[PDB]
Amino acid sequence: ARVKRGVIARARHKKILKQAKGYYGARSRVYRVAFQAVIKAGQYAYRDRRQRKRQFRQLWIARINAAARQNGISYSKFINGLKKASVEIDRKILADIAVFDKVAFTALVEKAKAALA
Amino acid sequence: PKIKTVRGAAKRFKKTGKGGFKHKHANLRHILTKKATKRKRHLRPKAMVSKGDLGLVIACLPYA
Amino acid sequence: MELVLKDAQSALTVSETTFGRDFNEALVHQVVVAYAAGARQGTRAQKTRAEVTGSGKKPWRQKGTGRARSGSIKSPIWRSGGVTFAARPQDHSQKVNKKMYRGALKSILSELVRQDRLIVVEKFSVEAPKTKLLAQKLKDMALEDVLIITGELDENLFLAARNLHKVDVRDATGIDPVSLIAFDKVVMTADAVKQVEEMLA
Amino acid sequence: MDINWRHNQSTFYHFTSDHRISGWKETNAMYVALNSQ
Amino acid sequence: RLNTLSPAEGSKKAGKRLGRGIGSGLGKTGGRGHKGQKSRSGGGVRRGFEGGQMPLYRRLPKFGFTSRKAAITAEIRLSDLAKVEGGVVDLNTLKAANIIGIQIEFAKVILAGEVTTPVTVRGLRVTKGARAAIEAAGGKIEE
RNA sequence: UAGCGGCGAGCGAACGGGGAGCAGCCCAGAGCCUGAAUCAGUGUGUGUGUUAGUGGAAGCGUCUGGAAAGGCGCGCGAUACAGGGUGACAGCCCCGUACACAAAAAUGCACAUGCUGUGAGCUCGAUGAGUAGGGCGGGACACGUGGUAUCCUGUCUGAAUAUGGGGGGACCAUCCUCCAAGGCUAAAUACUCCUGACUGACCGAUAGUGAACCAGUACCGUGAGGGAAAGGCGAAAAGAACCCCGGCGAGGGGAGUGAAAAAGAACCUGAAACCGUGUACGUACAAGCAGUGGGAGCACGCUUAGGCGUGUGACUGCGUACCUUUUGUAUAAUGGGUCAGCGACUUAUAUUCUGUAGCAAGGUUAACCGAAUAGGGGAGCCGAAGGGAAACCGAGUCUUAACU
Repeated sequence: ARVKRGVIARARHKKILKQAKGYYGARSRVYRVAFQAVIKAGQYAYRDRRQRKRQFRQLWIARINAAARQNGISYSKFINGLKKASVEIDRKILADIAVFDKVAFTALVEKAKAALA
Repeated sequence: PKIKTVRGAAKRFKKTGKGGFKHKHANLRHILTKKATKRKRHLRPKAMVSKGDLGLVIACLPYA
Repeated sequence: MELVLKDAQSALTVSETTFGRDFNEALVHQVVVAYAAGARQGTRAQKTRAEVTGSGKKPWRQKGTGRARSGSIKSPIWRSGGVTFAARPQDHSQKVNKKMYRGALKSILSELVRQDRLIVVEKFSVEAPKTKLLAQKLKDMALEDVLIITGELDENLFLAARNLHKVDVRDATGIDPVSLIAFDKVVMTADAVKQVEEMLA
Repeated sequence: MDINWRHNQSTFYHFTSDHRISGWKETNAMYVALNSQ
Repeated sequence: RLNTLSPAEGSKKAGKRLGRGIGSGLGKTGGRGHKGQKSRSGGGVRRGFEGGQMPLYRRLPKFGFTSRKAAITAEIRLSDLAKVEGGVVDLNTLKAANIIGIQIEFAKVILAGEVTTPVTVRGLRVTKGARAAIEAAGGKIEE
């Protein structure tokens, strides 16, 4: 029972090359380079599902720090204030209020300064 | 083929009742007047092949 | 145990050890796989590197060409080169122990009785050696795919079943596991039942 | 053409010449080796 | 039902296929480690080879000899001799019962379990315990 | 296994048992007696086989379709439903198959028979000499000179000859067995250049022969020798009349055939690398494994605006390929120009362990016979008993004068 291996090899190669559309040059044409490109894209994608949590958090902290200094207190003192005021709003939402609702953020700063004093 | 016995091992080990192998002790062929009689008396009975070496012996003696 | 005859409406007294035991599916599977393996004429050969029609001249010098080093034009890596582990004609027979063969037949006969795939007639013979007569006879008994097994091999029945595809006539001596399992219904003559019990003890 | 190309790739497969790389290519490898000693 | 028969559970184990991929577990080196004499095709040392140290079967002395006569002695239990068809036991009558072998010249009737019928043993050596066991269950031993 | 063995690596019997097959004879030598069985060579007759052959069952309607053997409906053959072809898949269209027959002639085999040659059978006698054996050297015996029997002989020698001689594993004696120094002999057995039939959990064009094709060719080499690549239009050539561009071209565009000519001979399918044309987006102040996480804008589709999907991707965080070998590689260490095809833990036989199945103090047969994967075949192997170097003893045994 000789098994020719044309049809299944074609299917594997094609699977990998479909996962590499949009890559520059051989990275999207040649199998032997698109295999490495697809794997290295896999490793980066893993690594960056962790980094997007780190990057979004540092973005939010920069926006709360900006808006809170606009209301006359730093980020450090603001988070200490709200923790002592026993407010448990996470900082995705504090960043989002700090962009969209300036008056609510002003009131949060008043709770923070009220408890912090 | 059929497995050939390592033939000079069959002359030196002999199988026992629970699968172990007995052998004659070394050191009792010549130079003998220098040895104590306590050595020589303790080298006369036959002895079991130790745990380390049964692998080798079973490999050399596949029909015994 | 008793087997109800189809036509005479009697009951044939059989052994419970032969026609009434359990189905040992593992045992039957071993005897079936072994029977089918015994049928393989294992005739084939590819050519190793030694048997390929070439020369043992080394195709280029060992060092200095920038080619990879090669030594024979009959290497298995080379096109036209000789199979690495080329096959030889081989025997595919398995030993089936005699008590495992008989055990397997006892299991399959017990399941042909238990699944109502076993029909016991008193006599089953055809008038003339015509396939038309056996076709009409099997049509009257509501049987299309059938293994007729008779204790004395009739000549006319054998010639009448030789063209019918689904139908096979055996003597009680030469039954095999794969036909008792293969055919939908097995129709044994009562004499064949007695001979089967003599074979399978 | 294909036959002449297979034979004319087969030209320096069994060579001997040591000062020429691969039988034919001129070099200075005699002086390179000799100076390395 | 030939497409419903199926083997036992545990009977057909897979079979190691070496050299296929990373997931399989045995790819690249097939389970034979890095370089060396043992990772080489044909590679391996011979039996009873300890590097060059003098092997165990060759640093120990040899003893004994083979008898020539122990190959024609036999050893009959008491579980048999109810198998001899006769109630009389000689070397033939045992050979005829496929119980010693044709080349056998000497036989002995070791106590190894449960004689019942009265047996007349003729021309065979009998051990002490089995003399008592043959004579206790009826029996007769002449020589 | 016993043994042989730098007692290493390894080599490795016989006796005895079971089967296949079975067959005995002649000369060394005279008389009686003849053609007496015996084969060999030939003629003839019979039987059978080979080399050409002959007959050989049984179907139509309708739907899809280029075409029907296909679907649906209703029939018939079968000692014939092995197979191949026919415009798709046919038991009934064709060739065949089962079955039943056929040879003017030449032949193979087997009986019968004619002739020739050959010799039966009886009594008595003989019963293989430079030979057996020996010394020296070497070889074959499983046996390597060893305590080495036995066989063969290059060299030197050398008997007895049935009141005799050979062997029985140094050797002697006793006992048993056999008759060398002359020869013939079927079957079981081994093999396939070559022919026929059939079969394949063999290959299907980089495979299978090196060779599916005018292949041991082209080609290479002084020579011996080495040694390729290369299959497939269509059901049928109906293989493109004629017209136009063009050099009375090449190539093309129509026309026509065709079910289909991106089925047009550079011909089934028609992948990938590689090269183009067209469209959307980005890209000419921006540094690096070229992605990834975020992400504006733009273009197409939507969408009861639901704010989505696809393509692109400014800008921005992070980010030095894969393999291999290594203490450690972005490494400026190895390998790879890319694609496509092939390319590496197999097979056989023994032995051990695990799983599983059968039977169980028993399990199982091998060769072979074979109604032949059945059933016979238990020769044998393994186990139920060990100890001891061995005799021997035996649930004990060995050690030892004997064992707390």
